[PDB]
Amino acid sequence: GGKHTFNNENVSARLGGASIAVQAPAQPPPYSHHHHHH
Amino acid sequence: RCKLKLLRMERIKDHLLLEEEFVSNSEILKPFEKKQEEEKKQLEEIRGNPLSIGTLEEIIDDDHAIVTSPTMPDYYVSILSFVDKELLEPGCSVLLHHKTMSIVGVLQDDADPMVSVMKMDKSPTESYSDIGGLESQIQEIKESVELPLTHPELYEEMGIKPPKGVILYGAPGTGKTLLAKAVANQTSATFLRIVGSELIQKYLGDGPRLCRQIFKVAGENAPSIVFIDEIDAIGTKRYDSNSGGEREIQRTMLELLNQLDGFDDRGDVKVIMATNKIETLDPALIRPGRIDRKILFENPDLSTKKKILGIHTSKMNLSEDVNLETLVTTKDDLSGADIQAMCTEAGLLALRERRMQVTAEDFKQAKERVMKNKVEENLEGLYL
Amino acid sequence: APYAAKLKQTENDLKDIEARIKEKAGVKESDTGLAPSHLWDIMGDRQRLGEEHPLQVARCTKIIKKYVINLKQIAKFVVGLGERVSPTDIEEGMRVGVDRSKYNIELPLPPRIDPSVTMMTVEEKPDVTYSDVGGCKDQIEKLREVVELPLLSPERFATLGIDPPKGILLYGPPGTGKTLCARAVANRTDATFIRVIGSELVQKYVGEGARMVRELFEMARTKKACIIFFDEIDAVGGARFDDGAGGDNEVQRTMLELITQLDGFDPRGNIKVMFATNRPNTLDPALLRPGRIDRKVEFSLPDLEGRANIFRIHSKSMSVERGIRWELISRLCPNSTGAELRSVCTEAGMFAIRARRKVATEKDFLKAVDKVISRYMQYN
Amino acid sequence: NVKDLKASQRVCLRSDSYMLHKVLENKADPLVSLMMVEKVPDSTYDMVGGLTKQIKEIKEVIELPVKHPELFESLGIAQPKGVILYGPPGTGKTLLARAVAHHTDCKFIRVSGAELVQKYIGEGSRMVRELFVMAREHAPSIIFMDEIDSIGSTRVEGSGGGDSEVQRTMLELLNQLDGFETSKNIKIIMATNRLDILDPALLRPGRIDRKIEFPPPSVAARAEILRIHSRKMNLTRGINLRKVAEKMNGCSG
Amino acid sequence: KRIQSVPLVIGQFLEPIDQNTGIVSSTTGMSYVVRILSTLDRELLKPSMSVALHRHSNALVDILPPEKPDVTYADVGGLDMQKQEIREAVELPLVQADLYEQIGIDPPRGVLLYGPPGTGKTMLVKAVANSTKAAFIRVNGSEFVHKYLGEGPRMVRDVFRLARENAPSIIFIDEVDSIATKRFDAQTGSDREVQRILIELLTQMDGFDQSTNVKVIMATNRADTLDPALLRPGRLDRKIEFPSL
Amino acid sequence: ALMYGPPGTGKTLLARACAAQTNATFLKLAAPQLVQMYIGEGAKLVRDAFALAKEKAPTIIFIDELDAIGTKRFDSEKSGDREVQRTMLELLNQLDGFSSDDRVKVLAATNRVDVLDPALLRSGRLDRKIEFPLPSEDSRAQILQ
Ligand SMILES: Nc1ncnc2c1ncn2[C@@H]1O[C@H](COP(=O)(O)OP(=O)(O)OP(=O)(O)O)[C@@H](O)[C@H]1O
Ligand SMILES: Nc1ncnc2c1ncn2[C@@H]1O[C@H](COP(=O)(O)OP(=O)(O)OP(=O)(O)O)[C@@H](O)[C@H]1O
Ligand SMILES: Nc1ncnc2c1ncn2[C@@H]1O[C@H](COP(=O)(O)OP(=O)(O)OP(=O)(O)O)[C@@H](O)[C@H]1O
Ligand SMILES: Nc1ncnc2c1ncn2[C@@H]1O[C@H](COP(=O)(O)OP(=O)(O)OP(=O)(O)O)[C@@H](O)[C@H]1O
Ligand SMILES: Nc1ncnc2c1ncn2[C@@H]1O[C@H](COP(=O)(O)OP(=O)(O)O)[C@@H](O)[C@H]1O
Repeated sequence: GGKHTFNNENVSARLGGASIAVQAPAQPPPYSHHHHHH
Repeated sequence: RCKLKLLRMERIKDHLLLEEEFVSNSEILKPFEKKQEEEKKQLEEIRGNPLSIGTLEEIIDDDHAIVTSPTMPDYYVSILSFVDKELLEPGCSVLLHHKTMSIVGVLQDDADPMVSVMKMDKSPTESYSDIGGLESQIQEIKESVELPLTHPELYEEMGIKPPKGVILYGAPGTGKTLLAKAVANQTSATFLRIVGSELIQKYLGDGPRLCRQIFKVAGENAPSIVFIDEIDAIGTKRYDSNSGGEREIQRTMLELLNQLDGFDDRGDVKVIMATNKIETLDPALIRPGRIDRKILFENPDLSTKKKILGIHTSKMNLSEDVNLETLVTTKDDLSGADIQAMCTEAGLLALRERRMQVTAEDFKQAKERVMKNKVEENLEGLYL
Repeated sequence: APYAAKLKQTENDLKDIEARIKEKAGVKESDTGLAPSHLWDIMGDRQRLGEEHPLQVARCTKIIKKYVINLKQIAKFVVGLGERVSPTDIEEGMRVGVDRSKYNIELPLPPRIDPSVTMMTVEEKPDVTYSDVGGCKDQIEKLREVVELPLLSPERFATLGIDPPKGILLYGPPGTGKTLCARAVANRTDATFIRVIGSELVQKYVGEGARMVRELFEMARTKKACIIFFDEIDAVGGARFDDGAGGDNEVQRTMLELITQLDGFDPRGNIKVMFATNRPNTLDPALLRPGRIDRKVEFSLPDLEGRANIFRIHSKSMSVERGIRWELISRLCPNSTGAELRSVCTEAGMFAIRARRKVATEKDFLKAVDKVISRYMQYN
Repeated sequence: NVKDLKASQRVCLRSDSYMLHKVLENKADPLVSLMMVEKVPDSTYDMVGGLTKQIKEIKEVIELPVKHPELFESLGIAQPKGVILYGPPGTGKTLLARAVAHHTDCKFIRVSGAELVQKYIGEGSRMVRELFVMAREHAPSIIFMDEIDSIGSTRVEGSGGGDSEVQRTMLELLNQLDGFETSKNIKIIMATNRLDILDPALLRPGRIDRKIEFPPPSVAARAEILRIHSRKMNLTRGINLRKVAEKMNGCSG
Repeated sequence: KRIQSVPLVIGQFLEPIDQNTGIVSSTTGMSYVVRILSTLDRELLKPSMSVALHRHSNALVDILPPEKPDVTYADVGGLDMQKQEIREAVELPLVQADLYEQIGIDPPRGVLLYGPPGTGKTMLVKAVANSTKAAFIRVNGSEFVHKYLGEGPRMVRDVFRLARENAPSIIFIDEVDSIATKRFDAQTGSDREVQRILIELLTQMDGFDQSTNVKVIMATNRADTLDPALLRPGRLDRKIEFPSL
Repeated sequence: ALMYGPPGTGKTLLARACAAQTNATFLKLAAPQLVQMYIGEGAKLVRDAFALAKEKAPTIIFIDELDAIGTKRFDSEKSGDREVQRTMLELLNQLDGFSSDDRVKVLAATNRVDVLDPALLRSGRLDRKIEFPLPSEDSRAQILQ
C-alpha cells in the first residue's frame, strides 16, 4: 500500500537555556560621597 | 464511640449498588440498535488500528486540508465528513489514518499530562473542626471562596463585583497549607495544588505557555480554585539581571500577571497564594485586580491555644490531674505546630513506661524538650 | 477493645468495594461524530482511493526552461508534471502539491499563514470606554491623538504640514490603568487591533520567534490601518550585554526582527504601535527612540478631584444611602491607585454582608480604608 | 484489560501493527545510582558504642509506626515523620545511618548534599520530585541527608536563589496537601554539623518532629569506643585502656 | 552461530525485564525491546555496556569489550626519608594488604605533601605510579572551581566515578590551598559554593565507597591554612615536608 | 565600511540616500534575516547573495544590525550556538574570497562596538570606519530647518 520511507532526522536546531551564574560583582560604591572627602 | 450504625448503612448500600450494575449490565441491557450493530462496525473498518496524531496549519472547504507534525513533513489531505466539519480550527489536534493520511476525527483537549496530574481525585480528610484555633482568618477568605458557590444573592442584591484571589502569609507553623486542605474539602468545585517552583523548566519558553494552560483548563472547567504555595520561588522581585536564567524566571512572573488581569478577562478563577516573607518579595503581584486582600497569620495568643490542643487531645485518656489552663501560660513563642509534637512525645513517653493514660509529668517532660531548642531571642537583655 | 475490632476492617473494606465498582462499569470516551447525517459512509471509500491521493508540500525556487523544489526538511528535487499546467499557472514561490512516490508536481496553493498570528488577532470587541476610565483625562488625549485622528481626520495633520507620529509608549506604576485605556480604544477602533501574546516569541528553536515578528507585519500592511498592542515588553525589549554564557542571547535576536522592521527602508504605511511597562529604565534605548516611539506618557498617580470620578464609576451598581460625602474618602485615601480604590468601594460592601444588613453606610467605607491601607503622635 | 492500567506507565508496542503485548515497570528513572542503595552497607549497633539513649529515640520514631502501628490508633495521636541530628564532626553521626540500614527491613536512600544541584533553572526541583515518587511505589522507605542546600536563613538576592528553589519544593513534600495527606509511611532523617544557620522552617515539628544532640564523650564513655576498634588487634595483657582515655581526652569520638 | 556473524549493528544495553529479554537504545536513535539469546553470559550486562545486534530483527547477538609516566626512584635526586614515608602510605596498601589486616587495623587513606615549590613533589608521585603500575589521575585545584552553579561538584564526583573503574588508582592535586582555607563565614554567594565543592570532596572519602583508591595526594606550598575538619583522622594522617633551602 | 555610533545620528537614513544618488544597484539584509532554524538554512543564503552580487555587478550591500551575529565566539557544541556563528564564518570567507577588482562594495551598521568580534575589523575586510558623533550645536540649526 505504501513504499515510501520517512527518515525522521534532526535537521532542526535546538537549545536549552539555563545559563545560571553566580558572581555578579558589578559595582560597589563604598564612596557614595567620599565620607567627608578628606 | 458507637458511630457504627451510622456506618453499617452505607456499605450495604455500596453492596446493593454492586448488586445493581452487573445486573443492569447482564442481559437487562437491551443491545439491538444500529449503533452497536452498524456504527461501531464500520469505523474500525476504515479507521485502521493505528491512528496517528498531529495538528493543522490551514484548511480549505470541501474536504481539503493540511497537517504539520514532528515525525513527518506536511501534507495536503482530505476529510471524510463525519467530524463535525464546522468545528475544528487552526492549532487543533487530529486523528489521521495511517496507511494514507486523512483527517478522520478530532479530540476534545489533549492538553498536557502534568496539568491532569495536579487536579484532585481524592479529597483530603482534614476539615473545619480539625482546627479551631481561630475565628476570623478562616472567615475573611471563606466569604471570598465558599459563599458565592452557595449564597451569591448577597453579592448581587448589594450588587457588586466580588473578589477573586487572596494571599495568606505569616510566620510558619501556624497553618497556612492546612487551611487550604480544609476548604478544598467542602468546595463542590475543582481544585489545583501547585508550587511556584514546579512551573519553571530548563528550556526557553516552556513555562510561559504552561501557565497559559492551567489558566485555560480552569477557565473551561469553571467554577475553579487554584492554590500556589511558596510562590516566592518564582515571583519575588525583579532586577535587571545581566544573566540568562534569571530572565526566564521573569517571563513566567510576567505572563502570570498577564493571566490574572490583562487585556482579556480570566473568568471565574479564585487564586490562593501562600508565602512566609512578603516584604522580602512580591512587588506587583500583590495588589488589587489580582489579589483583593491579604491575610495575616501569626504565632497564637493564649486563648487560641485553649482550643488548639483540646482537639489534638480529644482522644487521649489523660484523665488525672493535668489542669491545662495554666500549662501554656504566656506567649512562650510557640505556634500551633509545637503543640502537635508535645501531644506526640508525651504520648509515647508514657508508653515507654508501659503506661497508656497520662499525667502532667509526661507533658512537662516534653515541654522542656521543645522549648530547649529555642534560640536565645532575648540574647540582648539590653533594654531594661 | 469492645467494638474497634470491627471498625478497623470494615473501614478497610470500603476501598475494596469502592474500586470493586471500577471493575464493574468499564470506560467511555468520544471524540466526534454526528446524528442526522449518520450515513456518511458511502462516499468516503469511493472518495478515498480515487484521484484524491495526498501530496507532500514544498515550494519552488526556479523554473528552468525542470522545476526545482525544496522540501520542508532539507531535500531538494528537480521534477515534472502530470496533468497540471506546466508553463502558465505556476510561477516561483508558491506552496504546491507533490506526490509521495516519485515527486511530480500536481497542484498549487497560496502562501503560508501561520495559525498563531490569527490566534493573535481580535475579532470580538470589548465593552469599556473612555467614560469608564478613572478620570485620567489628559493622558488619553495624548493617546488617541496618535491613534485615531490620523485615521479619521488626516485632513488637519496633512494640510498644515505635519507627518503625525506612529508610535506610543505607556508607563506608570501598577494599578493605574495602562491596560484599561488600551482595551478601550479597541472598542472605538474603526480598524483592526492585535493582542500580541508575548509567550509566542520565545520558542526554543533559533531564529524562529523573529520569523513570527515579520509575518506579524506582512499581514498588517496587507491590511489597511492596523494597530498593535504589546504588553510587558520588558520581557522582550530587555537591554543587551555580552556574556560567554549570555543565556538571553536568543531573545536579543528576536527584538532585532522588530526594530529593523519598525525603522528601516519603510515597509510601514499606516500602522501604529502601543506598548506598556512597569520598568521603563532597563529596556534598550533603541526601542524608545523617535521613529519608533514618537510619544510617551506617564500615568502618574491621581489627584483628589480625579480620585473622586473613580468612585462615581465603580459605585453606580451599588446599594448605598444618599448622603455620603466622597470628599472625605478621597482626602482620607492618600497617594494610591485606581485599583486600591476599587477594592475599597467593594470592601465597604463586604462588611455589610458580614452583618447581614442590606444597605451600606458612610462608616463602612471608612472601616474599609483602615483595612486596605493600614497611631502617630509626632504630627499633631 | 484496559482499566487496570496505572497511567503514565511503560509498555511495549508491536512493529508494523502497534499493538500491546506486555507491560513493564515505572522505574528506570534517571537518578537512581546515588538515589538508592541496592547492596546494604556493613556496620551495626555493636560496631558502635558510647551512646545508646540516642538510639532509643530513633527506633521509637522510625520502627514503631512501621513495625506495628495499630498502637497509635489506641494511643490517639499522629505518627511522626522525621528527625534531625546535630553535633560536631567526628562523633559518629553519619556512621549511624550506614548502620541503621543493616537492621531496617525497609529500604534506604541517601543523598549527600550537592547531588541535588544540576546547574539549570529547574533541573533541581524536578530532581527532588523524581525522588519522592521513587519512594512511594517502593514504600515504605527511609531517606538520609546531609543538607546545606537548606543553608541560609532565606537571604534575599540573585543567584543564591537557584538552590532556594531547590529547597522550597521539598518543604511542600513534607507538609503539602498531598504530602501531609500521603507522606504517612515515607520517612526522613537528616544530619548536619551546625544548626545555627538553617531556616527556622525545616526545624519545625511538622517536618522534623524531634531532634538529637550528639555530644563528645566522657572518659568512661570512650573506653568502649576503643574495645570495638581493637577487637581485631592483638591486645597484649597488661592493659588499662580505661586510663588511656584519661591520659588524653579524645575531644572527638 | 550464523547470525552471530556479520554485518551486525551496535547499540547500548540499558536494563533487563526478564530472564530472556532486555532493552536497547541504539545509536541509530530509537529504543527497542529485544530478546537476548542463550549460549551467553548474563553477569556482565546490566550497566550501559557495549553490545552488538542483528540488523533487520534489531535482535541481540553477543557482547564486546575493549599518562605513561617514565621516571623511577633513581631518576629522581635524593630525598631519602620523604620517599620512605609514601612507600609506606601508598605502595604497600596496593600490593600488600595482609600486613594491615592481621594487625587489627585499616589502612590510612591519602596524604598531603607540603613544602615550597619546584621540589619534586609531583614527579615523586609519578614514580610511585611507575613502580606500582596503578593508574594515575593528575588534575589541578583551580579547575574544580567554575562559574556556572554546580559545574564544579559535578567534576569532583565525576572523576571518582572512574577512578574506581580503572582501579587500583590514585590522584595528585598540584594545588589545593587555593580552594581550601579556613573562613569564619561567607557574606557572599560565590564563596559559598567553594564550601559545596569541599564538602563533597570530604564526603566521598569518608562515606561508603571502595578501598583500593588511595586517591588524595594533596599538594600545596603551606599547611598552616587548611581546615582541621579536613584533617579529621581518617581523611589525612601523614603530613609530609620537603626542604626549602 | 562601517558606521558605528549611537542611536539617532543618521545611519540607516544615509544608506537610503547612497542607494539613490549612485547609478548602481543596491541590496539590503537585516542580520537576523539570515539566521534560521534548519542546520543548512543560513550559510547557503549568504553564499548566494555575495555570489548574486558578483552577478548583476556592480553592487552594494547593507547590513543594518550587525550586533546580532558579530558578537564574539560563544564556545559550545549545542545546535543553536553553532548554526549562528557558522554563518559569520561564511561571511568572512566571502569577504576574503573576492578582490578589489570586481566592483562590489559592502558596508554595515550598528549601535555598538564594545560587543562585536574584531575578526571583522581585521585589516582588509572592514577597515574604513566612521565615528558618527552626536551633532554639534551648529548642526542643530540645520536639522530643525
Ligand atoms: N489551629 C490549629 N489547629 C490544629 N493544627 C494547627 C493549628 N495551627 C497550626 N497547626 C499545625 O500546623 C501545621 C501546618 O503548618 P503550616 O501548614 O502552617 O506549614 P506551612 O508554612 O503551610 O508549610 P508551607 O510553607 O510548605 O506551606 C499542621 O501540622 C497543624 O497541625
Ligand atoms: N484609572 C482607573 N479607573 C478605573 N479602574 C482602574 C483604573 N486604573 C486601574 N484600574 C483597575 O486596574 C485594572 C488594570 O490596571 P492596570 O491597567 O494599571 O494594570 P497593569 O498596570 O497593566 O498591570 P501590570 O502593571 O501588572 O501590567 C483594571 O481591571 C481596573 O479595575
Ligand atoms: N561510637 C563510634 N563507634 C565507631 N566509630 C566511631 C564512633 N564514633 C565515631 N566514630 C568514627 O567517626 C567516623 C565518623 O564520623 P562522623 O560520621 O560523625 O562524621 P560525619 O557524620 O561523616 O560528618 P558529616 O556527616 O558532617 O560529613 C568514623 O570513621 C567512625 O569510625
Ligand atoms: N544627521 C541627520 N540628518 C537628518 N536627519 C536625521 C539626522 N540624524 C537623525 N535624523 C533623523 O533620525 C532618523 C534616522 O535615524 P537613524 O537612521 O540614524 O537611526 P539609527 O541610528 O539607524 O537607528 P538604529 O541605529 O537602531 O538603526 C530619521 O527620521 C531622521 O529624520
Ligand atoms: N631532587 C630532585 N631530583 C631531580 N629533579 C628535581 C629534584 N627536585 C626538583 N627537581 C626538578 O623539578 C621539576 C619538578 O618540580 P615540581 O615538583 O613540579 O614542583 P612543584 O612540586 O612545586 O610542582 C622537575 O623537572 C625535576 O627535574
